[PDB]
Amino acid sequence: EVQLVQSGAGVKKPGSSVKVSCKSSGGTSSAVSWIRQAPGQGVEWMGGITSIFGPANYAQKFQDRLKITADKATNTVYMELSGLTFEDTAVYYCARVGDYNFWNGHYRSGYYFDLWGRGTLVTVSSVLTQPPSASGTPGQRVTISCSGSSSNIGSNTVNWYQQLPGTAPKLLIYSNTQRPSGVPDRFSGSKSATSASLAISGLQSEDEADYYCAAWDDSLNGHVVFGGGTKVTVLGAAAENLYF
Amino acid sequence: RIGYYEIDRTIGKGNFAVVKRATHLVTKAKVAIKIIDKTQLDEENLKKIFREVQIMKMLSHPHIIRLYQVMETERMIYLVTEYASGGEIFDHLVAHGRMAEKEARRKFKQIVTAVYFCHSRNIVHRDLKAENLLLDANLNIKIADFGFSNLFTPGQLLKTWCGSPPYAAPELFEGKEYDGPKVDIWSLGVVLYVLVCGALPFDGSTLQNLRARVLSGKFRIPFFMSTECEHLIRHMLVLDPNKRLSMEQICKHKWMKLGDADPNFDRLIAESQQDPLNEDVLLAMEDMGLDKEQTLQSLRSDAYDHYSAIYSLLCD
Ligand SMILES: COc1cc(-c2cnn3cc(C(C)(C)C#N)ccc23)cc(OC(F)F)c1C(=O)N[C@@H]1C[C@@H]1F
Repeated sequence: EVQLVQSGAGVKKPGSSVKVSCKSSGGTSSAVSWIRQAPGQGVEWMGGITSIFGPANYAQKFQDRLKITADKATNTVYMELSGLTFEDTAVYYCARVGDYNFWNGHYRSGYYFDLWGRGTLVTVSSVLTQPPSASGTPGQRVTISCSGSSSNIGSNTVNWYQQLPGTAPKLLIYSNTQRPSGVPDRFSGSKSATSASLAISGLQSEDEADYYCAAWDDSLNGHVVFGGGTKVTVLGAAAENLYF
Repeated sequence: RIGYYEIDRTIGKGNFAVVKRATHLVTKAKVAIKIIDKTQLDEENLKKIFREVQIMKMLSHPHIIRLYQVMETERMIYLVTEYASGGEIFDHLVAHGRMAEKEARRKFKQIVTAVYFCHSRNIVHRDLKAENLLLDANLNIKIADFGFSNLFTPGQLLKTWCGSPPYAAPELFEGKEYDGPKVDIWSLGVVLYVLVCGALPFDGSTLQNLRARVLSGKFRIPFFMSTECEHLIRHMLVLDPNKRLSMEQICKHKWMKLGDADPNFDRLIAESQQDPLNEDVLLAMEDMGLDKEQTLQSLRSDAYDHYSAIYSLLCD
């Protein structure tokens, strides 16, 4: 129904700047953030609208080279990254913050990404601790840990994302334990003091994907932090052998 | 719709007011109308509206929103002011991002010109924010919303804890008695920062987080910002109000004197350190049926009535 349509892929020479668009094509005011993912790497928050107070909020790493703008008239959000280096080759996604309609200055947002764009591959040519991998046999339960600090998990809700190959991450768990529509009761979340956990009960082959935990970090002017990503691997079923 | 005005699109919202766009039916001029329902107002808030009206009557400046007419019914109070058809600084930053120091310098000069003028007439704004710095058709600043403004005596301590949280000085969060102009100078530092950065120096998820940031006094200074600009901001955003730059020191800062020589800025700041009747307009008003001596009495008595508004609007 509502979808985020991004601009096409591109090649930039080092030193130049790139402008990526993200147009909302559905039943419309939003809080779009920009997240990038380098080839074979984890997801990283660059900036976007995160408070009722300012026009935009940028991650420290990107403050100097990122410009985030919006055209309210056409429902289009832009991102401009300047002084490109070979390290800026990545897929850039725009994502909408779910609880934007609830923002009051007193309401603390969960910063969960409701809708994601399909991604834009830009190529340059001339904090949260998660285990790198998890595994289990079908039918079994696999648990992914996610430890952090008191500034992020200790003070905010944790959200989990599932990323299938060649697709944008998808919201799996929001506000610590909640599941969006479509997510089965097999997936469950939990949070205690500075750590969060995701349990995948009754493991299926279809669950083989990368899993990311995320939470709002109150350090500096605030920013969303992500885990490194856990590559869950589903092994062969126990019924494949009389011994197993 | 309302007296001699044709009301339409809502262009603003306050705690107890709704600013709608309107057209003068006799002059065809485009105006803004602040609409306030007196039924939902306590006697402390009713006094703050009447204070705002009196403060606006004292401020006639090219970079301040001009009050044209004040209408009051048994349950309503309307403030008809000039309309800024260009937008506002907050929307401009959302649409185009940070301003170049050259573009930022021009708008900042216009803001300090209007804030200096206020301090000359012994008035402090106490609510300077990006969303309250409008832009006319030529993209020139017009400061709006004097609801939290107050009269001050140079050397007095004020006791009203108000302001936009991201622009509010630390003393306001701490509930300390403060010097008026020193509180506006802190807001100006945040305004200058957000103009050249397209983001706030102190920000957070909630008001509690924002407060902790403002009281720390620490803020990141981006790579693209000049050494001259960094010096000015670092000397305005000072936790001790006594160690902050004065309005005169801001106007004579090295970053301010940068670029081309601006004698028009010097003429406006010199005017703050200190007119006739348009006979053609008076003749046109006499043709509409409006009395010549009654128009003059309304003008000299600061009535801000039907005769004042028609004269002021016709002089454009
Ligand atoms: C910024 O606060 C005001 C702005 C304006 C105003 C003038 N031109 N204009 C243009 C636009 C655009 C074109 C950007 C749009 N849309 C927006 C606002 C205005 C008028 C105002 O009051 C006037 F009616 F007395 C106020 C005001 O004091 N508001 C206080 C909060 C309580 F309501």
